[PDB]
Parts: sequence; structure tokens; C-alpha cells
Amino acid sequence: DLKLPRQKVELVAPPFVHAHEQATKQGPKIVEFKLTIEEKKVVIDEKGTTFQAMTFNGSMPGPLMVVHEGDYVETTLVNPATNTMPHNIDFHSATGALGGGALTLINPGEQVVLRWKATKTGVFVYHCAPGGPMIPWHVVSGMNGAVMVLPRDGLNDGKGHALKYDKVYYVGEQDMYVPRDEKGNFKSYDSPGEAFTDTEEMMKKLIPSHVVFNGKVGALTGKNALTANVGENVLIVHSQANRDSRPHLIGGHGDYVWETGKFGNAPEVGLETWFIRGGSAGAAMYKFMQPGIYAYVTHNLIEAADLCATAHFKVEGKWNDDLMTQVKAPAEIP
Amino acid sequence: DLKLPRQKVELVAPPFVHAHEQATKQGPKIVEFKLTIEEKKVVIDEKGTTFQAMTFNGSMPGPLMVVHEGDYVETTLVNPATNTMPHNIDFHSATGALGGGALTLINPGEQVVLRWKATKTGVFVYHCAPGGPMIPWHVVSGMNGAVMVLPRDGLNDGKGHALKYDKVYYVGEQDMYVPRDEKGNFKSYDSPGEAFTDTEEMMKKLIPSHVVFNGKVGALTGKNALTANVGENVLIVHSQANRDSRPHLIGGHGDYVWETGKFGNAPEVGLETWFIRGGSAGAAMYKFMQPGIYAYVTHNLIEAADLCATAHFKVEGKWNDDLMTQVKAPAEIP
Amino acid sequence: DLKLPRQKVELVAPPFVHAHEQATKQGPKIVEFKLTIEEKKVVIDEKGTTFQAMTFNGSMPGPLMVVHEGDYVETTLVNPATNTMPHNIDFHSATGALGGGALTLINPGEQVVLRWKATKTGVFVYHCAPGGPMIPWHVVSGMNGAVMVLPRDGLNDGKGHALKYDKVYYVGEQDMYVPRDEKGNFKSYDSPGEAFTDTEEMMKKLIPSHVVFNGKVGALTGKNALTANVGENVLIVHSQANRDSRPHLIGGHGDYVWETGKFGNAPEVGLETWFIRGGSAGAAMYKFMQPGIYAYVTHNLIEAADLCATAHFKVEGKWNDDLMTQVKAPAEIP
Ligand SMILES: OC[C@H]1O[C@@](CO)(O[C@H]2O[C@H](CO)[C@@H](O)[C@H](O)[C@H]2O)[C@@H](O)[C@@H]1O
Ligand SMILES: OC[C@H]1O[C@@](CO)(O[C@H]2O[C@H](CO)[C@@H](O)[C@H](O)[C@H]2O)[C@@H](O)[C@@H]1O
Ligand SMILES: OC[C@H]1O[C@@](CO)(O[C@H]2O[C@H](CO)[C@@H](O)[C@H](O)[C@H]2O)[C@@H](O)[C@@H]1O
Ligand SMILES: O=N[O-]
Ligand SMILES: O=N[O-]
Ligand SMILES: O=N[O-]
Ligand SMILES: [Cu+2]
Ligand SMILES: [Cu+2]
Ligand SMILES: [Cu+2]
Ligand SMILES: [Cu+2]
Ligand SMILES: [Cu+2]
Ligand SMILES: [Cu+2]
Repeated sequence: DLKLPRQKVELVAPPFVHAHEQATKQGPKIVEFKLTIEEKKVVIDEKGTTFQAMTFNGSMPGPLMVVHEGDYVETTLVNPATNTMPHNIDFHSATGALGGGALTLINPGEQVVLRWKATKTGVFVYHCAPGGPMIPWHVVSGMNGAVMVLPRDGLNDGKGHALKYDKVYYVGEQDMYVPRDEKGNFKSYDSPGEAFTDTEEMMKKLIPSHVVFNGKVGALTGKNALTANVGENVLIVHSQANRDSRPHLIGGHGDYVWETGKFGNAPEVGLETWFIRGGSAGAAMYKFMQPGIYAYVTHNLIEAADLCATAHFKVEGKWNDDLMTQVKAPAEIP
Repeated sequence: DLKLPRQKVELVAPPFVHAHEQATKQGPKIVEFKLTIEEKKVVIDEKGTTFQAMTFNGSMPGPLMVVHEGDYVETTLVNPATNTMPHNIDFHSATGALGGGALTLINPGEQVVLRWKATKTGVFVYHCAPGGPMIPWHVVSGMNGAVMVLPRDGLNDGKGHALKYDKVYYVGEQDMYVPRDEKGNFKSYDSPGEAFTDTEEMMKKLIPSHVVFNGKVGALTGKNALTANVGENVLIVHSQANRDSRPHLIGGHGDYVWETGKFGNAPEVGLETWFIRGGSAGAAMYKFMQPGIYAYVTHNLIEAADLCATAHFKVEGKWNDDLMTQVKAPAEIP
Repeated sequence: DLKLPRQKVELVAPPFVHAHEQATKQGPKIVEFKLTIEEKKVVIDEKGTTFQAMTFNGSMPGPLMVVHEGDYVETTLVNPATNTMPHNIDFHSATGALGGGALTLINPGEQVVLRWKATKTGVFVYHCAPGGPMIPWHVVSGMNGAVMVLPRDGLNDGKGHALKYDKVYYVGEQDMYVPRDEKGNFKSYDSPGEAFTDTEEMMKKLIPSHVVFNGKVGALTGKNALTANVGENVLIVHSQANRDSRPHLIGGHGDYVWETGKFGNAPEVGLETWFIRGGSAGAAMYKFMQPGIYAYVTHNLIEAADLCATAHFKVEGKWNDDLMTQVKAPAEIP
């Protein structure tokens, strides 16, 4: 009865984002996505700690979905019979029925199809929300992601100038609550159900054991470092479904930042550190001016260095000695 | 010596707000309020946990006081002889003498009358502040509320368009610190004085046992759900006197949000989640587009689902299938 | 090879700031600063608790450095042979090499000279960042400060009006993690190295034992209270290198606030409480309207009253009874 063109999207695993246009001359479409729920035991640190994860599409965070204002987003959610619990999905971008949660509850072996219209621009969290105490548990187990709703004319700086990014990365931050046993070692469990009681007691004390980007300590380092070149404008979309974060690009800045993540508001300029409110996504863009390694962290440094929340960028290009120079290398005090 | 008309206001218990005009053609007046302090033992959860509360007017939060810019606010504070401690009041809206705290200290059996001029627009916290370690203790025991200072021309969106609300609710969030005994059960006490030592040890660890709206788990649910109709513009004023909050309307948005709560600043538009800094009030307005149940939470979901911080709205009207529709109900995976 | 005038600055201990111009007709210069690292055991509370501090120039926070946009900042960092650890410096104001950290690592007995161009206006954190788990440890041990980069035309309100301050204070907030022994008393250590293991276990639980301004409970009270007069416009620069803060002037307001601390963005007006994101500095200006004592706190009141985070201002001048008056002094309830 809704007669618009349909467009399928192939989702990609974070931190990458599926191909999309920024400004577009296409009119509204129905954009179709499929998410499949996967419950699974995963390793979250280099010491081999395990965790009962629950995920959209097998990843933490779930994939970024990108559409334009006025599109209709049609999502098929699938809960395979290999899963043990009911799940649903709530989009913060959507209007009514608890963001879709009241219409998408599915047992193992079931699927559902929800359509919502993208009336509000920005980046938005989506997450599972099955009811009661299950809501935080599914979220901190990894069932969250984000959706970016672009203006049809693309991003602007609030003073009439277009802002175009050369690439976009999605960094999903996850607070994790892994109980310890009497000796002080992290416990492992055979099922999410068995993890539940001990995990809930710890959750209610509000202190995470780990805070990670892309699901694991070191996920966005080494071979999997983010990349750019001097002169490239990079958009970083950052979500946190449950707890605040304070992103910071070490050696860089946020040239244009939407910290509340909504493109109806002009961005702030020239930030050192920005703030992502728990239950929200934000976006920052930076044009790289210098080559080398940058670290992207939450600037609670204990969380960054000791609990897992650090990514790297490797940037290629030519060093600018006007911006920064070692005048005198380390030497003995005269 | 100040010769203006006087107007008495009858305060009402939150989440309701006393009757007031938005835009007004009245000039400045002296607006007169009375607050009576009540210390009392209250039940804060459905398991029957008790708490030594200290309150303005018998409620947590204290009532919302509404005036216009340039009014003089004259408050009579009364500390009846049935109370055991000295109290005072500090308004964040007021200028000088620690917001009035240095002029309003009263023992049981005493009253005081303070007048302050409302020179700054917005929503503002008020709270008891008797001195030293007593300050946090009285605040987290429930002695806080808010005052809304409207522009004489009412609210605007910062682009010259009037914003008028059809109704306003006041949601006061309270972090509570209830000690546990050796077995792990919540302790009960005979007086606020006796609760003091154990409560202070726990407070300094910074983790609340409960986080509640309107004084109790479930206070704004069931028969006491907030209400609206499709098409109504509702203002939600949210205060937190001690600890940050991240309000979120599940299934809705903040169409216009003053997250720092001050109407000299234009509102932000189209937010999913906003942030109320500890020691502040903010305000968000939303026009309901869909009927059904909405939940208003802090989007730390552990706090929302497990520690008490969830309210409901029941919205009447007609479902809009253009905004959202279940394309295919839950069914077996083909 | 860079041929500009050189200007030496003599740094002063916080909360004071070295002499500088707001608006200037000078062109770019190379401004030269020297920081000397001092590791030392210090007393942080009135009960005599000690702490293994690590500092720039012997103070917590390190001194505020003030320059103008387009200046080149040339810093000599000195790590004397009396220190035990390597140190470096990272400026959030600077571009490349992890803010300078990758170019400034020095062992005891060494110095280094870094130059960076001040391309972004605002207030910015600087801090030590030696690598890995050392990063949070050096920061929460006291190795942080701030640098203010002014526009050449001085500050403005975003509507074309100049904002000039009559004085500026720098308040550095420090979260400290002091372990307790079995009896429940704070432990003392002989070296930062020996403090490391116990301090790290406590840090990772994320709850500070103390939160202080200027290095010590009560540092900015009594004889060392901040001062102003009625009619004076005072700028307060506030930094927090690791953990969020929510500054509030009790009895006053923030007339003009840059809470993200960056002068490319217009200030917000008329705030009660503002928010400093961990890893950032912000700035607020207020014109005092009333004499007397004001307290400047973080409005987590437990932190303010019980953990150390309270400063005082003593303001001289004439009381304005129009703004506030005690109509009726405390008296028996009729
Ligand atoms: O960046 C958004 C900000 O820019 C303004 C102009 O100052 O409006 C621009 O962006 C709007 C939303 O994308 C466009 O609809 C408008 O046409 C464009 O000028 C502000 O209104 C807005 O807050
Ligand atoms: O919403 C406040 C915001 O709007 C502006 C206009 O952009 O001013 C409007 O609101 C002021 C405060 O209410 C009024 O005094 C003014 O007349 C009206 O245009 C901004 O100045 C202000 O930040
Ligand atoms: O306060 C900064 C804010 O003011 C505006 C004008 O609204 O620009 C002013 O400040 C700029 C940065 O200092 C100046 O370069 C400009 O000349 C001056 O009008 C905004 O553009 C800015 O966000
Ligand atoms: O070893 N169990 O707590
Ligand atoms: O039972 N008292 O801790
Ligand atoms: O007394 N040592 O924990
Ligand atoms: Cu789920
Ligand atoms: Cu949500
Ligand atoms: Cu009191
Ligand atoms: Cu206060
Ligand atoms: Cu160091
Ligand atoms: Cu840093």
C-alpha cells in the first residue's frame, strides 16, 4: 500500500560502514535491512577472559545502518532456533511502540518485519529491550548498534558550508560486567542464562570490569587499526547504549562535533574531548594534518588504558614542522 | 518598601505543577509561597524497604514553583517542632548569601521569610544546605525541588517562533543511599540521626542503592502514569540535585530541549537522550505523534530497570501507520 | 629557521595566572615556557593523609600557560635526576605526535624542547602520558595542567559584544586514589613505585578517595580564598584530566560559559551548574552582584563536602536588598 522503490542494503561489520551517498537526488525509498541475532561465548581480552555475548549480526556493536531523512526503514529481525532467549529491537530513531520494541518481540525460531519512517536526522542507538530486568542485561551483553539518518543535502556546518567526509568509521563502546570468583579470577559460564544471576548482582553496583571498542580489548589496534591520510576528512560515529563516554583523538581534535548526535543542530567546533551520553550516539569529523599514530580513547584514562577503551589510527603523509617540531631532542640537563 | 502587587500560590504535589500563565501581560509581582519541612520514614520500593526521608512539603521532590522573569519570590520556610534538625533553603535561581542558605537557617519551631528577585530565566534546583557534611546528607535524603522562571513572553525556539506547551510535568530524580546489614538486607532506622553514620559511609562510596522518580520505585506507573493525547505538546522538567541523569522518552524524542535548563539559550532539536548535570534542572518538550505506552527513563538502563528510575506515559489517540507499522507479525522462520 | 620575536613567560602557581593581554596588537611570537617535573610526597587532607604526587613545577595542577591564536609555544621540559621515572608531556591544544607525547619522553637527568603552533582557541588540558598503564597513573598522581589560547581580539559573547575579564583564576580538580589498609586507614608509601600496585587495583574500581581543588582539601579556603569585588567580572578556568566535574558557584551563576572550553563556539548564558568532561577544560565568567562568601564546588555534593572539592570566594562591596533580602528573621512559629 506504500508504493515507493525498494533498496536492499548489505550490512558490513563495524568499524566499517556500508556504502551510501551523503547528499542524494534520490527521493524517499523503502530501505531493507536484515539483522540476525546470535548468542555466543566470546573472548574479550588478551588474557583470554570469556563472556556470554548476545549480538545483532554476530558483532559488537551491531552494524551501522545508513539512510536519508524521509526514507522508510524496513528491518527483518531473525531469532534462530539455536538461540535460547526472546529478543526484540528498539530504534531511538523511530516513533511509537517503544521505538519498535513493542512490535518486534520474537522467540527462538521466529522472525518479524518492522517498518518505520526516518523523520529525524542524526545518529541514533538501536538496542534489544525485551522487558523488565532483561533490558539492561541484553544491552550490556552486546545487543546494541546505531543508525545514521542523513539530511538529503548531506551534512553542513550551520553557516551554509557543506561538510563532506572522505570516510566514516563506527566505534561502538561496550561496558561489560564480568563477575570474579573468590580467588579473584574472572568467571566463565556455559550459557547466558547461567551468567545471569552473578552478572546482575555486579551490574547493579554500576562498575564495569571492561570497557571495549568493537567488542574486545585491542580490537581496533595493530592490523585492525583505523587508517587515514593527511588531508582526509574522517567522520567518527560513536555510540554508547548504557553508560557515558568522553571520546578524544590523541594528537587531533574534533573539527566539527555533534556530541548529542543530531544534525538539526549546528556542530560545535575545535573540541579536545566530547561527551556521548549513555543511551545515545554522537559524531565528530576531523581533517588529519599530521601523519603517524593517533589513539582514540575515552578520556577516562583508567578505562582507556586499564579497562580496554583504546583504538589506533595510522595516518600516512608528510610531517608538518610548522605545526609541531622537536626543537631539541632529549639530552642531559646542562 | 517594595510596592508591587502580591500574589499567593497554592503549591501542588509533583509531578503536577500549580496553575500559571506562560506568556503574561502582568507586570512584576511579589509571588508568595510557603514550604513546610517534614522529616518522615517512607517506603521506597515494592519489597517494603524504608528510608529516613527529609522533605519540603512532605514530597520528594519538593514542589515546582513557577514565576516570571522580574518577579520577586517571597518564600516562607517553616520547620515545625516535630522535626529534629535545623534546615534551610538555597535557590540556584537567586543571587547572594549562598542562594539564600545563609539567611534561612531555622531550628525546629522556627520560620523565616526570604525574598529574592528572579533575574535569570530557566529551571533551577532548590535544596537544603545546612553546612558541612550535612549538605549532601539532607539533599540525598530528599530535600530538593525546582523553580521555573519563565520569560514574560513565554518560551521560544530561538528562531522567533513561540513554543507553547499544553501541559507540564515535573520529574524529580533522587539518588538514595540505603545501607545493607551483614546478611545483605536493607537496614531500617528509627530516626534520621541514627541513619546518619551508616548512610554517610555508603554515600562516600558514590554508588546509590536506589534511583527513583517522585520518591519511590513505580511512583509514576499504573494509576499514576503520566498522560497525554496525540497532538499534545508536553513539557517535562527534570531535576537532579546531586548526580547526573540522562533522560530518554522511549518511543519519542525531545523535539525542543534545554538540557542545561536555561531559556536565555536556544533549545536543541530532535534529541534521543539528553543530560541533566548533577545540581541542575533541564526541560524538554515533545509533541506526541503516536498513542500507547511510553516509558520515561534515565538511559543508564541498570538504573532504569533495576534501581527504580522509570516512569510511564499513557497516550490516547489514533495510530499512524505511516510513521511505524508491523509489516509482518512474528512467524516461523521460512 | 622560524624567524619571529621570542617572549619568555614566568609561570606562577595556581590558582593565579601569569600576566597576559586579552586582546593584543602584537603579531605571532614564540612564547617560551619551562616546566620542571617534581615527584614528592604531599599531605592532601586535614587529617594528615599523605600521597605520592608527581607534578609539573611542584604544584597540582600544573601552571596555566596563556598564549594567543597563531603563537608558537616552545616548552622546555626538565626531568631532574632526583626523579625516579620517565615523564613526557601531551598538550591537547597541539597537533601531531600524540599532542607532543611521542617527542618528549625523558628519563631522569634529561630535558627536551618541543614547539607547537596554537591553531585552536580555548582552554585545553596538558598532561603526562608515558605509555600504557602509566598514563592514568601519572595523571591521577597530579601530572596535569592547562593552557589557554586566546583569540587575538579577546573573548566575545557570540553576538558581537566584547567580553573582558577583570581577573582569571585556574581551578584544577584532581581525583586521587589512596588505598586503605585492613583497619580502614589510608596507607602511606615511601616512593611512587611502591604506591603503584595498590594504587592501580583501586584506580580500576573507578571510585576516588579524594577529589580536591589545587592539590589539597581546603586549599582554596581561609587565607587562600579566591577574592573579588562587587562589579568585577571574573573568569574561572576549570580543568579535569581524568573524570567529569560539575562546577557550580553557590550564590552566583555562570553569566557566560564555554563548558567544552573552546572559544570558536559562542558561550551559553545564565547557567546554574556546568559540566567539565573528563579530559577537558572549560571556562565560565561571572560578574559579582553581591558581597559575602561564595563557595565554588562540584555539584556532586558528596564530593564537594565529604571528599574535598570546595573552594571559597570572599567578595567585598555593598549588599543589594533588591536582589535578595531577609524579610523576616528566624522566629517562633506563630
Ligand atoms: O547545521 C544545522 C543548522 O544550520 C542551519 C543554518 O544555520 O540550517 C541549515 O541546516 C538545516 C538543517 O540541515 C537546513 O534545513 C537549512 O536549510 C540550513 O541552512 C540551522 O537552522 C541549523 O540549526
Ligand atoms: O531561545 C533564546 C534565543 O533566541 C534568541 C533569538 O535567536 O532571542 C530570542 O529569545 C530571547 C530570550 O528569550 C529574547 O529576548 C529575544 O527577543 C528573542 O529573539 C537568542 O538571542 C536567544 O539565545
Ligand atoms: O563567540 C564565537 C561565535 O561568535 C561568532 C559570531 O556569532 O563569531 C565571532 O567570533 C568569531 C570567533 O571568535 C570571530 O572570528 C568572528 O569574527 C566573530 O563575529 C560565531 O561565528 C562564533 O561561533
Ligand atoms: O567462587 N565463587 O564465588
Ligand atoms: O548487621 N550490621 O552490619
Ligand atoms: O594492611 N594491608 O592491607
Ligand atoms: Cu536480546
Ligand atoms: Cu534505548
Ligand atoms: Cu534540611
Ligand atoms: Cu546547590
Ligand atoms: Cu609523568
Ligand atoms: Cu589527554
